[PDB]
Amino acid sequence: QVQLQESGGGSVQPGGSLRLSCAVSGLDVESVTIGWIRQAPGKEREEVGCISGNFDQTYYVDSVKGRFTISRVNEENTVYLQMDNLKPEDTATYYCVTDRQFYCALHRLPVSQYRGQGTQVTVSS
Amino acid sequence: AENLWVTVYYGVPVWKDAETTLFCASDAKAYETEKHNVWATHACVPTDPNPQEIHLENVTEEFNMWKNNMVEQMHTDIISLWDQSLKPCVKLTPLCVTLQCTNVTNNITDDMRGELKNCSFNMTTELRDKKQKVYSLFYRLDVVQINENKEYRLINCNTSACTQACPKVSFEPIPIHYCAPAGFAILKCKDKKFNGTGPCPSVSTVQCTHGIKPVVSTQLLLNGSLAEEEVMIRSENITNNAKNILVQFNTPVQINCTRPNNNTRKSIRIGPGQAFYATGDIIGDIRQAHCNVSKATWNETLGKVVKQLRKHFGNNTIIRFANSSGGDLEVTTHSFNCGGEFFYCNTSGLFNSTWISNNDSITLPCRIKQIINMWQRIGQCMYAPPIQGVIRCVSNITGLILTRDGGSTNSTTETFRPGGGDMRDNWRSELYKYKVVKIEPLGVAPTRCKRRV
Amino acid sequence: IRSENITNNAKNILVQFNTPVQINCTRPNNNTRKSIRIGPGQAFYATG
Amino acid sequence: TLQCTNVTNNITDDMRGELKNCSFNMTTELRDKKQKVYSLFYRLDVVQ
Amino acid sequence: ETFRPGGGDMRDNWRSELYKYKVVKIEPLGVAPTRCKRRV
Amino acid sequence: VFLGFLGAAGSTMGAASMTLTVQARNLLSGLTVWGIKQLQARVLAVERYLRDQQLLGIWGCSGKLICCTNVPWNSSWSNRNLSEIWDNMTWLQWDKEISNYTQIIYGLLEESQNQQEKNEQDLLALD
Amino acid sequence: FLGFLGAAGSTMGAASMTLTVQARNLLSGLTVWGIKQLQARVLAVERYLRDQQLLGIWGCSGKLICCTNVPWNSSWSNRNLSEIWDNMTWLQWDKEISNYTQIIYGLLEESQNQQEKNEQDLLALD
Ligand SMILES: *[C@@H]1O[C@H](CO)[C@@H](O[C@@H]2O[C@H](CO)[C@@H](O[C@@H]3O[C@H](CO)[C@@H](O)[C@H](O)[C@@H]3O)[C@H](O)[C@H]2NC(C)=O)[C@H](O)[C@H]1NC(C)=O
Ligand SMILES: *[C@@H]1O[C@H](CO)[C@@H](O[C@@H]2O[C@H](CO)[C@@H](O)[C@H](O)[C@H]2NC(C)=O)[C@H](O)[C@H]1NC(C)=O
Ligand SMILES: *[C@@H]1O[C@H](CO)[C@@H](O[C@@H]2O[C@H](CO)[C@@H](O)[C@H](O)[C@H]2NC(C)=O)[C@H](O)[C@H]1NC(C)=O
Ligand SMILES: *[C@@H]1O[C@H](CO)[C@@H](O[C@@H]2O[C@H](CO)[C@@H](O)[C@H](O)[C@H]2NC(C)=O)[C@H](O)[C@H]1NC(C)=O
Ligand SMILES: *[C@@H]1O[C@H](CO)[C@@H](O[C@@H]2O[C@H](CO)[C@@H](O)[C@H](O)[C@H]2NC(C)=O)[C@H](O)[C@H]1NC(C)=O
Ligand SMILES: *[C@@H]1O[C@H](CO)[C@@H](O[C@@H]2O[C@H](CO)[C@@H](O)[C@H](O)[C@H]2NC(C)=O)[C@H](O)[C@H]1NC(C)=O
Ligand SMILES: *[C@@H]1O[C@H](CO)[C@@H](O[C@@H]2O[C@H](CO)[C@@H](O)[C@H](O)[C@H]2NC(C)=O)[C@H](O)[C@H]1NC(C)=O
Ligand SMILES: *[C@@H]1O[C@H](CO)[C@@H](O[C@@H]2O[C@H](CO)[C@@H](O)[C@H](O)[C@H]2NC(C)=O)[C@H](O)[C@H]1NC(C)=O
Ligand SMILES: *[C@@H]1O[C@H](CO)[C@@H](O[C@@H]2O[C@H](CO)[C@@H](O)[C@H](O)[C@H]2NC(C)=O)[C@H](O)[C@H]1NC(C)=O
Ligand SMILES: *[C@@H]1O[C@H](CO)[C@@H](O)[C@H](O)[C@H]1NC(C)=O
Ligand SMILES: *[C@@H]1O[C@H](CO)[C@@H](O)[C@H](O)[C@H]1NC(C)=O
Ligand SMILES: *[C@@H]1O[C@H](CO)[C@@H](O)[C@H](O)[C@H]1NC(C)=O
Ligand SMILES: *[C@@H]1O[C@H](CO)[C@@H](O)[C@H](O)[C@H]1NC(C)=O
Ligand SMILES: *[C@@H]1O[C@H](CO)[C@@H](O)[C@H](O)[C@H]1NC(C)=O
Ligand SMILES: *[C@@H]1O[C@H](CO)[C@@H](O)[C@H](O)[C@H]1NC(C)=O
Ligand SMILES: *[C@@H]1O[C@H](CO)[C@@H](O)[C@H](O)[C@H]1NC(C)=O
Ligand SMILES: *[C@@H]1O[C@H](CO)[C@@H](O)[C@H](O)[C@H]1NC(C)=O
Ligand SMILES: *[C@@H]1O[C@H](CO)[C@@H](O)[C@H](O)[C@H]1NC(C)=O
Ligand SMILES: *[C@@H]1O[C@H](CO)[C@@H](O)[C@H](O)[C@H]1NC(C)=O
Ligand SMILES: *[C@@H]1O[C@H](CO)[C@@H](O)[C@H](O)[C@H]1NC(C)=O
Ligand SMILES: *[C@@H]1O[C@H](CO)[C@@H](O)[C@H](O)[C@H]1NC(C)=O
Ligand SMILES: *[C@@H]1O[C@H](CO)[C@@H](O)[C@H](O)[C@H]1NC(C)=O
Ligand SMILES: *[C@@H]1O[C@H](CO)[C@@H](O)[C@H](O)[C@H]1NC(C)=O
Ligand SMILES: *[C@@H]1O[C@H](CO)[C@@H](O)[C@H](O)[C@H]1NC(C)=O
Repeated sequence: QVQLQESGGGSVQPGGSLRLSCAVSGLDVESVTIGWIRQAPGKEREEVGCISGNFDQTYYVDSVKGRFTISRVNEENTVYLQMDNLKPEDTATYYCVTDRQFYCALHRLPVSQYRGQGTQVTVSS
Repeated sequence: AENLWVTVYYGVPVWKDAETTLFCASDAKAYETEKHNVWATHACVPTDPNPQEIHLENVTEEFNMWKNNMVEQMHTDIISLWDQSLKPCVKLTPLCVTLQCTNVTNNITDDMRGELKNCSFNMTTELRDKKQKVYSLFYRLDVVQINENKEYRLINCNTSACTQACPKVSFEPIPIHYCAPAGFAILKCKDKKFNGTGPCPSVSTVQCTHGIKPVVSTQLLLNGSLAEEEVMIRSENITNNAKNILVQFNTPVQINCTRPNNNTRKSIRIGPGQAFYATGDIIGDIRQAHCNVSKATWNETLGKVVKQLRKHFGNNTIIRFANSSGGDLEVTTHSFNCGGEFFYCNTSGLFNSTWISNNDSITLPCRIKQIINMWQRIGQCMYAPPIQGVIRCVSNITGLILTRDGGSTNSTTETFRPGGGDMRDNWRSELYKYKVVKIEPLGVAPTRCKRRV
Repeated sequence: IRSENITNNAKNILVQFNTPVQINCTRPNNNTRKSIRIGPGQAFYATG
Repeated sequence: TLQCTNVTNNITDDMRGELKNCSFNMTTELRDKKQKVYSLFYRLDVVQ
Repeated sequence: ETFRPGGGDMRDNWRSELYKYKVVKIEPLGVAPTRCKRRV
Repeated sequence: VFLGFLGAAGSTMGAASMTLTVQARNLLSGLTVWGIKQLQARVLAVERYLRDQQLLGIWGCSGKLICCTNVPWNSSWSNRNLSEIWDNMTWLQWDKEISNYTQIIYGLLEESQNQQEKNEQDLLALD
Repeated sequence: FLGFLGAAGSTMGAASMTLTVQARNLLSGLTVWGIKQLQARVLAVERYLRDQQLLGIWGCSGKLICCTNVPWNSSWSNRNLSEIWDNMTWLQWDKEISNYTQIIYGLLEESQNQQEKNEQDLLALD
C-alpha cells in the first residue's frame, strides 16, 4: 500500500528558507509524478507544483516561480521541496500527493487518490 | 415416473467467465510491397476472408467494460510488437557531447522566433583515431542549457541513451484481428443503447473481432469507429471527479494537418556501419505547422454532445468547456503521429464555450518533437529521423476524453476540461463490446433410464 | 555423523548438531556512502 | 591506475593498513569532461 | 587422529538439507493370474 | 437446421440435447511475441480435454455422449418435476441452479461404478 | 480415507480396491521455469497417452479390471493362487515378474487380433 510521510515545516520569520521532505513507501519514485499542493485557511485546495517522470522535468504554478524548487532522490526514495524568500501569503498546510501516473498536469493535482497527512507552515510578523 | 436416475451428458452449451491469451490474425496482402511496418504482419497467421457470426437467441449476458481483461493483453501485445523493430538499428551512445548552438534567422517569421538552433559539435568517425566537426538544426524542445553561443546539451542523456528509429520502417497503423483459441468463445453485444456496463439482451458469438487500428493519440480519438443512433457517454462512475467521461461521436469531423517546411536530411557516420541522419538546411521561408478544422461542423457536434450530457447533471445547469493547463506537453495538447513526425497541437480554440439552458475554419498551431518516450517507460527513448518534403494528412475525429472539474459542492456551473494521460483508455473505446468465455461441456440431469446389467 | 566413505582422508565428515550454538557479531564502523555518476544513467555508490 | 595512500585518522593499532585513500579519474555523463573522485578501498580489493 | 575444518564446494551445503528425500516415478500397469475368461 | 457453434444456447433443455456433437467437435480444434505463451495455451487445452475425457471414462461412460448410470436421484438435490425441467428451461439456468450439489454426485457415480465392476468381475469367475 | 499410494504395503486383495485413487493423480496438473516446465508437461501427457493406447489395443478401456483370454503359462511363475493374493505385495510381485513382461504383451496383442478377426468373420457370415 502506497504511503507518504511528510517532515519539516513550522514557524519561520518573514524572509528566509525552509525545507520540507516527503518520503514514499510502497513505490519507487522514478516512474511516477510527485506533486506538492497547499491549502490555506478558508479557501479550497490550491496547488504549488509538481515533478514529473519524463526526463525529470519540473513545473510550477505562475504564483511561485524562482522561489520554490522541487528535487528528487531515488536511491533514498525522497522528494524535497526547498522554499526561499517566504512571504506572508505562504502560511498554509502542505501535502505531497501522487497518482501513479507517468505524466503531470497542473490542474488535476488536488484530486488525487493517495495523499499524506501534511505539515503546517506559518510566517508572521 | 416415481423414480428418477442420474444421467451424464457431454458436449452441453454452457459457459463461464474466464481469461486466456488470444492470438493475432491479419490480412495477408501477400506481404510483398510492405516496407517493414513496425506492426509487422509476418509474425502472426493470416485471417479467413469469410467470417462467421452466429446469432444467439433468448440469452441475456452481462457486460462490464471497465474490468475487461482484453485491454491489458492487447497493450502488452502492442508493446512487445513495437520493441522488436527497434532492436536492429543504431544506438546513439556517442551523441552526448556539449553542443554549441546559436539562433537561426534565415528569413524566419515572428511566430517561429527561436524554436530552431544551429548546433555544432564533435564526433568520432569510423576509425577511432580522428574527430570530425559537424552541425545540425535542433528543435528548441530537445536541448537544455548547461553551465548557467552558449553551451547546450541533449535533453535525454542525463538519464538514458536513445535508440534511433530505423529509417526504412513506417509507423502507419494497420488492422489487426484478435482471435480466441480452441475451447473458448468470443461474445459480442449487438445492441445500440448499450452504455458499457449491465445486461445485454441480444448477444452473438463471433469467430473473432474486426480490425482494430493501434493508433496512438491523446485528448481527441482519431480514425476510430463511430456509434450509431446518437452520441454515447460512457464512464466507470459518473459522479466522482476522478474518472474520465469518454465520449463517442456519431458523425466524424474532418481535420487536416500540415507541416510546410521543406526539410532536407543529411547522413553522418559515427562508427563501423552506424549512421546518424541529421537535419541540415531548410529551403525558403520558415513557417509553423498547423491543423485545420471546420467551424459549423464542430459547433454542431458540440451542441449534440451538450444535449446528450444533460441527462445526468440536471436540465438547468450551465455547461462550460475550458482548455487544459499546466505543463507536460504530452498530456496537455493533442499528440497525434501524422506521417512519421510527432506533432503537439494547441487545442484551445475548440474547448472555449458556455451553454445555457435557454466557410470559416478554426486553426490550431502545433510544435514538432524529435526525442520522445512512447509506451511510457523509464530508461528508454527514441530519436525520430527527419522526413524530407512537405507533410500533409487528413483524419477523422470520432471521439473525446473529457474530465469534470468539480469542487463547486453546491452550485450549477459544471465545467469540463479535456485530458488524455494513460493510453489504456484509447483501446477501451474499441473493445467495449466483447467478452471471452470458457466452455464447460459436462452436465448431469435426472431422467428415467437405468444401465441394464 | 555422516560421510560417504569414512575410511580415507579424501571425503567430508559432515556433522549435525543436537542443540544450536548462538553466535553474535557486529561491524562497529560508522560508514557513509556517496554516489557519483559515470555515464547516462549509471551510478557508482562508493564509500567515503 | 589508482593513486592510493594510507589512512591514519584515529586508527586502531590492530587495524593498521587495511584501508586505502585512493584517487583516480572518471568520465562524467558527457564524453568531453572528467572528474577527480576519491574513495576508500579495503586492502583486499587493490593490488600493486 | 587429527581433524581440521574445511569447506570449498557449496554442494555439500545443500546435501545437509535434502538428505531424507527421494523422487520416484509410478508405473500403473500390472499383470496377474486369476480364474476368469473374457466371454466370446 | 439450427447449426453453428453454441447455436442452441437459448433453446430449451429438451431440444438442446440433439446437437451435442458440435460443442464437442469444436473443443480440440488444434523470438518475437507468440513464443512460449502459445505453446502454454495449447498444452493447457490438451490437458483440460484429457482430464475431462478421463473423468468421463472412469464413471463407465466409455465412448461419449448420453450415458446412463444407477446413482439414485436424491429428491433433496432438486424438488422439481421432470415435465417442468425438460420442457421450459435452458441449460444455463439448470447449471446455475445445481452448482453446490455437484462434488457429491461425482463421488456417488465413481463408487457405484467401482462396485458394479467388482460385482461383474466376481460373477465372471463362476462361469 | 487412503490417499496417494496409501495401500502400497497392503496385500494384493486389499490393494486391488483403490485403483481409481492412483489413477486420478496420474494427470492432475525466459527465466527459470521457462521451457523446462513445458517439456515436463509434454512428457507427462505423452506417457499417459502411450499407456492408454497400449491398454486399449489388447481390448480394454473398461479400465481397472480387464480380463483376458490368454492362458497363464506355469513356467513364468507356478507357486499357488492363495500365496499370491493373500500374503504378497504388489512391489514384490513386480520385482519377481520383471523379465517376463515382454512376451505376455505380444500374446495379449495377438490374441486380441485373432478374436477381432473371428468376430468380424462371424458377423459377416450371418
Ligand atoms: C487515418 O486514416 C487516413 C487514411 O488512411 C490516414 O491518412 C493517410 O496517411 C498515409 C500516411 O501518412 C498516407 O499515405 C502516404 O501517401 C503519400 C502520398 O501518396 C505517400 O507519399 C506516402 O509514402 C504514404 O504512402 C495516405 O495518403 C493518407 N490518406 C489520405 C486519404 O490522404 C491518416 O493518417 C490516419 N490517421 C492517423 C492519425 O494516422
Ligand atoms: C461512485 O462515486 C460516488 C461519488 O460520490 C461514490 O459515493 C461516495 O463514496 C464514498 C466512499 O464510500 C463516500 O465517502 C462518499 O460520501 C460518497 N459520496 C456520495 C455523494 O455518495 C460511490 O461510492 C461510487 N460507487 C462505486 C461503486 O464506487
Ligand atoms: C548554421 O551553421 C553553419 C556552420 O556555421 C552555417 O554554414 C556556413 O554557411 C556559410 C554561408 O551560408 C558558409 O560561408 C560557411 O562555410 C558555412 N560553414 C560550414 C561549416 O559549412 C550555416 O549557414 C548556418 N545556418 C544554417 C541555416 O544552416
Ligand atoms: C481538409 O482537406 C480536404 C482535402 O483537401 C478538404 O476537402 C476538399 O476541400 C476543398 C475546399 O473547398 C473542396 O473544394 C474539395 O472538394 C474537398 N475535397 C473533396 C474530395 O470533397 C477539406 O475541405 C478540408 N477541411 C477543412 C476543414 O479545411
Ligand atoms: C487556456 O487559455 C488561456 C486564455 O484563453 C491561456 O492563458 C494565457 O496563457 C498565456 C501563456 O503565458 C499568457 O501569455 C496569456 O496572457 C494567458 N491569457 C490571459 C487572458 O491571461 C492558457 O495558456 C490556455 N491554456 C493552455 C494549456 O493552452
Ligand atoms: C495556446 O493557445 C492559446 C490560444 O490562442 C494561446 O493563448 C494566447 O497566446 C498568445 C501568444 O502568446 C497571446 O498573445 C494571447 O494573449 C493568448 N490568449 C488569447 C486569448 O489569445 C497560448 O499562448 C497557446 N500556447 C500555450 C502554451 O498555451
Ligand atoms: C571406502 O574406503 C576404503 C578406504 O580404505 C576403500 O578401500 C580401499 O580401496 C582402494 C581401491 O580399491 C584400495 O586400493 C585400498 O587398498 C582399499 N583400502 C583398504 C584398507 O582396503 C573402499 O574401496 C571404499 N569403498 C568404496 C565403495 O569406494
Ligand atoms: C564480544 O564479547 C566481548 C567481551 O565481553 C565484548 O567486549 C566488550 O564490549 C563492551 C561493550 O562496549 C566493552 O565495554 C568492553 O570493554 C569489551 N571488553 C573487552 C574489550 O575486553 C564485545 O563487545 C562483544 N561483541 C559483541 C557482543 O558483538
Ligand atoms: C582522503 O583524501 C581526500 C582527498 O585527498 C581528503 O580530503 C581532503 O581533506 C582535507 C582535510 O581533511 C581538505 O582540506 C581537502 O580539501 C580534502 N580534499 C578533497 C579533494 O576533498 C581526505 O581527508 C582523506 N582522508 C579521508 C579519511 O577521507
Ligand atoms: C537567441 O534565442 C534565444 C531564445 O532561446 C534568446 O534568448 C536570445 O536572446 C537569442 N539571441 C539573439 C542574439 O537573438
Ligand atoms: C571539436 O574538437 C576540437 C579539437 O580540440 C576542439 O578545438 C573544438 O572546440 C571541438 N568543437 C566543439 C567543442 O564544439
Ligand atoms: C544531470 O542531472 C543531475 C540531477 O540528478 C544534475 O545534478 C546534473 O548537473 C545534471 N547534469 C548536467 C546538467 O550536465
Ligand atoms: C449502463 O446501464 C446499466 C444497466 O441499465 C446501468 O446500471 C448503468 O448505470 C448505466 N451506465 C451509466 C448510466 O453510466
Ligand atoms: C522542396 O524542395 C525541393 C528541392 O529544392 C523541390 O523539388 C520541391 O518542389 C520543394 N517542395 C515544395 C513544396 O516547394
Ligand atoms: C487552413 O486554413 C487557413 C485559413 O483558411 C488556410 O490559409 C490554410 O491554407 C489552411 N491549411 C490547410 C492545411 O488546410
Ligand atoms: C454555434 O456556437 C454558438 C456558441 O459558440 C452557439 O450560440 C450557436 O447556437 C451555435 N450554432 C448553432 C447553429 O447551433
Ligand atoms: C473564448 O474566446 C474569446 C475570443 O477568442 C475570448 O475573448 C474568451 O475569453 C474565450 N473564453 C474564455 C472563457 O476565456
Ligand atoms: C472519414 O469519414 C468519412 C465519412 O464517414 C469516410 O468516408 C472516410 O473514409 C473516413 N476516413 C477514415 C476512416 O480514415
Ligand atoms: C553514526 O553516524 C550517524 C550519522 O553521522 C549518527 O547519527 C550516529 O549517531 C552514528 N552512530 C551510530 C551508532 O549510528
Ligand atoms: C602504508 O601502509 C602499508 C601497509 O602496511 C605499509 O607497508 C606502508 O609502509 C605504509 N606507508 C607509510 C608511508 O607508512
Ligand atoms: C585526471 O585528469 C587530469 C586532466 O587530464 C590530469 O591532469 C590528472 O593527472 C588526472 N589524474 C590522475 C592521472 O590521477
Ligand atoms: C426464444 O423466445 C421466443 C419468444 O417466446 C420463443 O418463441 C422461442 O421458442 C425461444 N427460443 C428460440 C430458440 O427461439
Ligand atoms: C449452494 O451452496 C452454497 C453453500 O454456501 C451457497 O452459498 C449457495 O448460495 C448455494 N447456491 C444456491 C443457488 O443456492
Ligand atoms: C503390516 O504388518 C502388520 C504386522 O504383521 C500386519 O498386521 C498388517 O496387516 C500389515 N499391513 C498393513 C497395511 O498394516
